[PDB]
Amino acid sequence: TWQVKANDRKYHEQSKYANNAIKTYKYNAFTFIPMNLFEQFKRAANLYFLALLILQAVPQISTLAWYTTLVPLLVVLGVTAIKDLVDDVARHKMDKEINNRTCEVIKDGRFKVAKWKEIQVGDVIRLKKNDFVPADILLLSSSEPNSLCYVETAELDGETNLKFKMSLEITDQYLQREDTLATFDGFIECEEPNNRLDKFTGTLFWRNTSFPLDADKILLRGCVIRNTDFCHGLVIFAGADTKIMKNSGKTRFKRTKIDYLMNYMVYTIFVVLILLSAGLAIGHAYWEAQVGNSSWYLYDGEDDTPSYRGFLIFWGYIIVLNTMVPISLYVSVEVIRLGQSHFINWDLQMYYAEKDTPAKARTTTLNEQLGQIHYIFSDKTGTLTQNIMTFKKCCINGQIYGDHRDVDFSWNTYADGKLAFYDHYLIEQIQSGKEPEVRQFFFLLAVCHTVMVDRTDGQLNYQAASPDEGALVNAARNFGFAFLARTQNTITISELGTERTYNVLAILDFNSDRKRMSIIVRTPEGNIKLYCKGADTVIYERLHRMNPTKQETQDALDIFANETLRTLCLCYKEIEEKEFTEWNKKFMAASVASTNRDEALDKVYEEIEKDLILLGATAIEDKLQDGVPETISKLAKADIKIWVLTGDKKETAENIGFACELLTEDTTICYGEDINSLLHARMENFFPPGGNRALIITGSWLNEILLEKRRLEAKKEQRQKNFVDLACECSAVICCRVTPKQKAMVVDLVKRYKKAITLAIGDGANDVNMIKTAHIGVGISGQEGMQAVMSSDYSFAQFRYLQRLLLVHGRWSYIRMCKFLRYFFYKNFAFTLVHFWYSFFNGYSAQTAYEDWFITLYNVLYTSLPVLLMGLLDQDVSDKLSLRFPGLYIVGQRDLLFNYKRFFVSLLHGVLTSMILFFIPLGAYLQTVGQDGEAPSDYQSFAVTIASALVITVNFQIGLDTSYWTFVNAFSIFGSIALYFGIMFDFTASNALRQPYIWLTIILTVAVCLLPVVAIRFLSMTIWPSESDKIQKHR
Amino acid sequence: KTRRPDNTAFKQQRLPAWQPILTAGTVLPIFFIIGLIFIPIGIGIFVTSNNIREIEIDYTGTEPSSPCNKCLSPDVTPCFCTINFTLEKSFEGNVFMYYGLSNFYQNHRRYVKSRDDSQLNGDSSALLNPSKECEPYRRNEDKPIAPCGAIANSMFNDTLELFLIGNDSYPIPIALKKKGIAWWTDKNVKFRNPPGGDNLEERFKGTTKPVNWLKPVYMLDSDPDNNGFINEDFIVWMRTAALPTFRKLYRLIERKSDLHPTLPAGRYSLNVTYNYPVHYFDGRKRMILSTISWMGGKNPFLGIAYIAVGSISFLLGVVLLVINHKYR
Ligand SMILES: CCCCCCCC/C=C\CCCCCCCC(=O)O[C@H](COC(=O)CCCCCCCCCCCCCCC)COP(=O)([O-])O[C@@H]1[C@H](O)[C@H](O)[C@H](O)[C@H](O)[C@H]1O
Ligand SMILES: *[C@@H]1O[C@H](CO)[C@@H](O[C@@H]2O[C@H](CO)[C@@H](O[C@@H]3O[C@H](CO)[C@@H](O)[C@H](O)[C@@H]3O)[C@H](O)[C@H]2NC(C)=O)[C@H](O)[C@H]1NC(C)=O
Ligand SMILES: *[C@@H]1O[C@H](CO)[C@@H](O)[C@H](O)[C@H]1NC(C)=O
Ligand SMILES: *[C@@H]1O[C@H](CO)[C@@H](O)[C@H](O)[C@H]1NC(C)=O
Ligand SMILES: [Mg+2]
Repeated sequence: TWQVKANDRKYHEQSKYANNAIKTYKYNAFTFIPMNLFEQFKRAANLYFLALLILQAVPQISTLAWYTTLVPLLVVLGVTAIKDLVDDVARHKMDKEINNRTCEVIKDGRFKVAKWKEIQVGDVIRLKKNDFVPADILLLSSSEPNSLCYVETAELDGETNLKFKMSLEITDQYLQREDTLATFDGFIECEEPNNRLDKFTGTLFWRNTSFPLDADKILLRGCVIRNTDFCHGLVIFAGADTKIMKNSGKTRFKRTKIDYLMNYMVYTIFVVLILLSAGLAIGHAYWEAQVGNSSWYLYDGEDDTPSYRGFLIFWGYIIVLNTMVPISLYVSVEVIRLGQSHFINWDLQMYYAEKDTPAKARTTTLNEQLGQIHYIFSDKTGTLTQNIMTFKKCCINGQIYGDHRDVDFSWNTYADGKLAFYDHYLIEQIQSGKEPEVRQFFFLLAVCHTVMVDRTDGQLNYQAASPDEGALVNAARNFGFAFLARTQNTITISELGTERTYNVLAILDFNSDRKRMSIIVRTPEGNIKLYCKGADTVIYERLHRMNPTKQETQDALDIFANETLRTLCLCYKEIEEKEFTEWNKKFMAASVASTNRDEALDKVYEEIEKDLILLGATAIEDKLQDGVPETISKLAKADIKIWVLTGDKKETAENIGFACELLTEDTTICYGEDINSLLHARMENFFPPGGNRALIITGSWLNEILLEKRRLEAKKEQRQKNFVDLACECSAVICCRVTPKQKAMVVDLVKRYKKAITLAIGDGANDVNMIKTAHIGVGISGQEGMQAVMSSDYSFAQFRYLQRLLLVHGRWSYIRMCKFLRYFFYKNFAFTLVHFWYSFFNGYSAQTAYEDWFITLYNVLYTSLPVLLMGLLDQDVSDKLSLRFPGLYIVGQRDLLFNYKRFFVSLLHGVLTSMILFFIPLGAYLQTVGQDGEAPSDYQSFAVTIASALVITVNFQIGLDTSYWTFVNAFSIFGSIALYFGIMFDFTASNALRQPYIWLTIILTVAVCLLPVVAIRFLSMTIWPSESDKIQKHR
Repeated sequence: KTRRPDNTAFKQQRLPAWQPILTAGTVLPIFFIIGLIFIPIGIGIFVTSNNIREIEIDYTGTEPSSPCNKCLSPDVTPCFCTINFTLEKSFEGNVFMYYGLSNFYQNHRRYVKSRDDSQLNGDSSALLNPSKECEPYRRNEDKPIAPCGAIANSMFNDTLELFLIGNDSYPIPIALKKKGIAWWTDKNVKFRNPPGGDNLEERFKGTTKPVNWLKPVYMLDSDPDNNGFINEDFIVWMRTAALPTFRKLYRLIERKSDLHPTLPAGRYSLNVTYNYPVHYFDGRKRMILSTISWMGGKNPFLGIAYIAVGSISFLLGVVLLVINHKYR
């Protein structure tokens, strides 16, 4: 059990605790270089290229220069290492900034300035207004009555509203002064550190008495103090034991699914490479036994038994056949990846003009995985919405207002101007004052509330625990009914610039089950008004029979409901003098604890609010981001499932679900109570929710279902598996009241139990854990902290830019990568397997079929540019046609363009191209090509012709592969052949290429390699055209 | 974040381009014009190849009942053979004398690199310092081998003469030129004699001959322009072969001053000085006489190949045409 002793730095130093410094980075100045461990081992290609480098080092078994594989391996390893060094050094700056944050600490007898590192468990601290909470502390005292504190938990959840926090009653009256805090010696035996943010179990031992503790008295690290001059608390969890850091995940290394596919399909090439070399090695042992031992011209001294000669060339044939897995593939993918990323950076249709924030590709390695997304897990507030929540319409008295019929707001100086109200009749009616209901309506909004004033620098800012109330008070303020300030006994409100300080005699509290609030205020004349405001259903239960506007307001509410607006009913009363005096005595008798204080308070609360007079209703709009409902429909057409993971309330989350059209009237909403029975039923025995299509669950219910011995572990995987099956059989899933770790748990659950490619999008620190956990992580820009942005692979500002990232950039990056991989392997299996065929005609001696200079420059100068440009410019359809047809996204979702079948089909194509490129020239020189003093079918001519036919054939194949024939694409394909034939014509090889039989041999080889390929390409599309082909044809 | 991206075609992914679609109006023609070009070329090469007169004599004599088996085991080192052959059709124009070796892997890795091109280029430093490439034949006893390597060592050292057995039965000797049988670049660029001096004897001072060579490289030919590293026979040999079965140019029979055929039809005798042993590795020596053609040499593989590829291209177009029309 945890144990904290205040003002005792040596209590439990007798390891288990943690200092209040944070280590988010992953590397030091020394252990960074061992990053080679991660690079080398995870990608077996790097290990194979390492083996080749060693294998080419020893002169005993060597056929190619090792300088040519060290330089690219350094480039391959260097760039990836450089990328992770910039990523890690950035994490060093954020850790240093947080760790150097300032806080006041109880030194010996006084409060002194200190940094966030110096804080430790059992340390008493003092925090001021707008100061970050440096650790999970226990509130001891505050600058306002009852040791009250308001805190903004914007990193625990994405909400900017204030959270109420109270301290222990005993500590409130004693630890007010600095003197008593310094000598304070409180012992706490609380829970062990965990990731739970809503629950806290513990007790405070002090003054020979034990006081239980709750989460209301505990301020957590990721919070900010607001609306209180200062507060004091003792650190309980520090640094890494804090619930904010237990609600965080490791920065894992993210690599694409295609990256895993190349790994498994490069294993097979290794098997092929070893099997080929072993087979050729065996033949040499047999060949050297019969033909090589009796061949006097092959004598070279140093008698080696045929078995040893076979053993020796096995390593010669690994080196000869090394480009079965070429190092240029991974050098060029880094060029493709970097260029594809910069198109996201450069996009103007993902550039937010007014915030001047373009899209950013912070991770350049995952571009083609954007075309693979199966699921999207999105934050709600700031991601789907704007965090703007304004007053849109109102039904006051009977008539509905805010219909744009016929604002300056200069008639009242308090109007901040935020409100975008358009109707002018309301403003005319307010100034005219021809109807008391209008003045009474906006008065209620500016009095019946819990909002608090700032009055800092002469600005009348409002901070509220309920975003609904904050908007209503702002609306009333804009309409002249400015809530100036409030003390304990009286509330001050300005009416048309006239000061009017009223005295409040009671403030009915607001509860989730209560669904309403009221305030009883005595007017200066003496009249008592019970200004009540609450939910639509509860209010109508308490209506006087005289109310004639009941039906009309109900009709107005239906109009507002259809717009998915938030509505609240407004009411006053006219309680009498003696009646309140009798009740005021009764009300005080109910405030005492007595037995429970809940039944009595509810009883008196019920009787207060009977027979009320309706004023109508309000209409608050929780603004969505532009193009959000269009985005959700567009991505839904692409078969992408969008899940909303929010720290907000269920009611707010469900309201935005309908506003986003994620939920419609067709959907039936399943709740945690409904889910639990369905899951429980399956244990005692696809899910019926396959037809329900909606799922609204709370973070509290996630733990109940997730349940966070061997038989117990069996039920853990079973219950998690069933939930993922149910949640995946639903059109929309909204998880609410979830902590930052619970967000990543849901993303993880889909990853493990569905093997789906997941995207996580959000803003603020609440979403960093799931942005780090998903396959792709997007960070919405706008948070000054920039915590989701700096932990994300990509970061734009508007949610609607998800359309172009996935359907345009992600779709093309998948097409442009699979096209790149299939050709690049093709061009290198055709290249290198000519050596395999020549082994049957040179004693299996590992003699290369090309000149040494051709082998080095093949993937550098002759087949390099065309495939890189095709990997950076190839579009099957335009961007407009990409968004107009989201169904083209299913191409990558189903993994169609890169497979074992697609990969092996490029093995056969390379195998057959090498076969033709060697055996047509072989037949042409088995029959004595162009015999004369200038062409005796030498070896150089054999090498030059196959290389000449190889360069043309592969460079034509990329031309047939390219669909977006830009000029730079045309120049590269033709320039590669022109460059090749320009190098070997004085800027041996020239002699062969001046003779008709040599050129007619190349033409025959090139056609026999390409001309069949046109047949399958044309035959396949005609019989089985692709969706891109149909759009291209109909373009 | 930062300012607006600049509006350019490349960065905005809107570069002008063409979207070529493999339509039946584009692939079907190229599948038919190819078949209409490959057939006439296939016929043109095939007919020209079959219009080339050529005779190939296998004088290794491994199989008994041949008048050269005595030289398989030459108890006396100078061994000679006489093979009589008849040319039915008179050869016309220039006639080339090639010798052919079978199952002689001149492309072997241990054999191809066994040379010092720097020495063959005529480098004084490499003249007396053979490279490790020609390791087994760098030096004989104390001083280095001038043509070092398995290549120069195993040079073809047979001698071939042809006589016309006329009506009188008296063998008329036949002129055979040994110049101009190698690449121009090989004679003048790739191969050169060491610099300095006037006589080849002093230039190759302190350099042993190859062990298998009967005589040194000083006087490979009487003409100083054909002796040393620039010898035509030696140069032709060093130009290794791509495949085990190959033939190398030996002598040229230029056009006769008279209008009569260069090698008139009749009885011919091949007088060969059997020197090169090939029967250990089951290799076959041959002598080839062939006549020049305005399209190079003889190659029925290619001519037949275009007929097959050209015909298949024509047929593939028809098949593609039928598939298209059914799926139109
Ligand atoms: C006229 C038109 C055409 C002009 C054309 C102009 C020229 C082309 C210009 C640009 C296109 C990209 C060219 C680079 C292609 C990859 C190079 C490569 O892999 O070479 C490798 C070796 O060469 C090198 O050392 C170069 C490495 C550094 C490359 C720097 C990249 C810069 C990219 C700039 C892009 C700008 C792009 C800008 C775009 C706007 C090839 O190795 P391997 O696979 O053939 O064989 C390996 C290994 O290498 C050893 O050989 C060993 O034998 C081992 O066993 C074997 O497995
Ligand atoms: C033509 O070339 C052949 C090579 O195929 C020559 O045969 C080779 O001759 C050398 C020496 O003349 C032999 O080397 C050594 O000779 C000594 C005798 O001095 C012998 O006892 C050793 O055992 C060793 O072989 C070599 O073995 C031999 N090779 C073969 C395959 O016979 C031939 O001499 C050349 N003839 C002419 C006329 O140029
Ligand atoms: C070949 O010719 C020579 C002389 O010309 C002669 O001695 C020999 O008998 C002939 N052999 C055959 C088989 O004709
Ligand atoms: C063959 O050539 C040799 C060498 O010059 C010569 O001695 C002989 O007379 C020629 N004729 C034969 C062997 O019939
Ligand atoms: Mg948010």
